[PDB]
Amino acid sequence: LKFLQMALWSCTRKLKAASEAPEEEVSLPWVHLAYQRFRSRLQNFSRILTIYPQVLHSLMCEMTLDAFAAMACTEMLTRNTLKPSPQAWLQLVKNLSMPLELICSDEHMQGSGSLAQAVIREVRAQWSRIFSTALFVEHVLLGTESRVPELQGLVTEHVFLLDKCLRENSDVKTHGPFEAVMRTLCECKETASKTLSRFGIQPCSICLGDAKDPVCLPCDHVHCLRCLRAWFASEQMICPYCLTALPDEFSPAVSQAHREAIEKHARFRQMCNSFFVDLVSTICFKDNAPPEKEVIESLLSLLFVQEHTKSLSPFNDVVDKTPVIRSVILKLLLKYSFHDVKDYIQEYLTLLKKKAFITEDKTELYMLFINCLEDSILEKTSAYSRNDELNHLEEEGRFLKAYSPPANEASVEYLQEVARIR
Amino acid sequence: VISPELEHLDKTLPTMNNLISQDKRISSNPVAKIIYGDPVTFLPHLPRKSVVHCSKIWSCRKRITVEYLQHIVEQ
Amino acid sequence: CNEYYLKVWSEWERNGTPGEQRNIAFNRLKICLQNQEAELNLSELDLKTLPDLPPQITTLEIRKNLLTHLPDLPPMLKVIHAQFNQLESLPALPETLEELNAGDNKIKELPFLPENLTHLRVHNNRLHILPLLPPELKLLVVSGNRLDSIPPFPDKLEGLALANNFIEQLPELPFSMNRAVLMNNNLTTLPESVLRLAQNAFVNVAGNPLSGHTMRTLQQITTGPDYSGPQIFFSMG
Ligand SMILES: [Zn+2]
Ligand SMILES: [Zn+2]
Repeated sequence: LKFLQMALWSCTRKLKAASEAPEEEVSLPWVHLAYQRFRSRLQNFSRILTIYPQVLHSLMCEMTLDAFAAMACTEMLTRNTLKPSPQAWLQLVKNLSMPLELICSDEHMQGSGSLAQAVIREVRAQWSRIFSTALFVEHVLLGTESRVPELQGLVTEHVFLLDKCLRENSDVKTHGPFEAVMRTLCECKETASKTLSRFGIQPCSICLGDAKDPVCLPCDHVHCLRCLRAWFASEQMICPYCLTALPDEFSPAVSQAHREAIEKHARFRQMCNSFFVDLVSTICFKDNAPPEKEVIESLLSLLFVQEHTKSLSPFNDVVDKTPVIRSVILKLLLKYSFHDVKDYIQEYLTLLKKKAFITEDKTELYMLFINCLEDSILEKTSAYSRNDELNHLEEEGRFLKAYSPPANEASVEYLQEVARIR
Repeated sequence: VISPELEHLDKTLPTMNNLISQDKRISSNPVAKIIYGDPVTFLPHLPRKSVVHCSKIWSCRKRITVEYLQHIVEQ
Repeated sequence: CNEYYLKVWSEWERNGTPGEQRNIAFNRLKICLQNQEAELNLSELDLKTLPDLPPQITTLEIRKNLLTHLPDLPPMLKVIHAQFNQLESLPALPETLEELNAGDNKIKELPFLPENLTHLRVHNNRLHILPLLPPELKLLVVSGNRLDSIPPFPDKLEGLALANNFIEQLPELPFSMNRAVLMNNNLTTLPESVLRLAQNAFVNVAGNPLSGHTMRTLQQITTGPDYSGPQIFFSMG
């Protein structure tokens, strides 16, 4: 109640300071005006104190208690990382996300002073770090507990490594932090592979994927049953990878150990991919501004191996046999204004369309882009009000009036026009 | 009894549409040719140069709603 | 000098970290001293680095350890099986080395090799640069590395394997070659000498982005069984 008094008192003082007149006297009406003007901020501060009452102990003409409460929470979450228990910590982070994300938005805190702005800048870097570590925890750690409990220690260590690498500059929309996260996740997957088997995990030299139907040999390198049958036809007794003379009487079979190990490594890869995808979607592609050129270029590079296509993942260990095309990165880029993303999307199209992944009769490929562009517009329009809808319909009318029309191909501007017309 | 049938709509409907469109009562109608067939065959004014001037890029599409999500989730 | 050997083996024993069964190494190494053994073993001891090795042995097993770099070497260390260590690169190699296996390591490049090194295996390494090969290299194995390059093949390369690298172009296989494996490389084409070989050599070239018309070229050639060249395969399910 003391803190709420201080907050509403500062709001009243500020509002009266802007009264077009001095603060000769501060009457009761101004208090109601303050509540009306700062209702949401005060409710949010109350929500924060309710969720994590401990913040009060840390707290011991401008409204700033909310920003300092947020800073205290980010401190009393970076310090208590994974404590008391991973689930409680993750759940607290989740509960606080909504109020902390509100405080970190320019809309909620319009016009606050410079101390509040600097505090919010730090609270933003802190929240980015906390949220990234929390997503790593939720996807890799919790899953690892149930599926592959043997790795929980390594995942726990890498959590603090991630927190340590993101600390100084946590703007994952820039290049350095993005590469640092990708590098850390790659080291973690590599170490897990070395751990789950002292000879590691390698794909079969025939299929170069995971050794489905795993078959080991006196050389300890792994292959597949079906590939070994196809290889053993005749005159082909020796392994391909090492040229070892197999005993004439040899007969292959499956080792349960390796199939379990492979399944564990696949579950781990799946969790790490989910973490990367969530970090890109939520943290990287968040602002009202696209990430920098280097991040987008790296992401577009990750889709393809040196061509073959794969799902969005920093690991060059899974590949789609046929060149599949998917819409994720396109939807993410289209979250922003087309004017900014045109060159990225046209580079993506020219890259796919470079006989790397498609051959001819591309009418289906263009439809993919058009559909996403259509979705993008619909996504934006659903935010509009009734008068915004009328002004939109008039603008679109004068656009249809202004529209006027190379061959043998299409560009993202032509496809965006086709979508808008549709 | 009903549920077995709905599973096969994606095929059964194009079949019915074909049988209907090719019926004499329809197969000579231009609106039907536009809806079910490719109009380029019978409209010479239609361009045929740019990939954008195909038939499918200018075809309808499913509007996404909450009901359609509900149905997909249940399936 | 035996006392200095005893000192260095017991002191490197003093480096006993977790998992490193260097005590067992001490029984074996002292035994090697006592017999002046021709054969010695240190494999599977999870070791990470080694002290000076006995000089009079002609064989040394160090496989499945965690070694990353090696100490002084015998004069007559003919046969090393160093499969699956963490080696990055190896010291000066001995003269009479007639077989060496360094597969599953992390090596990037090796030095000069003997005249009679009839067998070499570095599968699953990270090699990037290959020096010249001997006249009697009955076997060359480089798969698992990151090579799109290869020096010419020696006169005596009977067995060859090259798969899982990035090879785009291959020198010619001599008449002595009898079993070539070139799977999932980045080869552009397989040259004509590969046909002139005997009618019994297996050549797998599947997984490569080979020239489709070059494929059809081999198609016309293979539909003519009148030639007694080897059997060439380009893909299997
Ligand atoms: Zn296979
Ligand atoms: Zn083998």
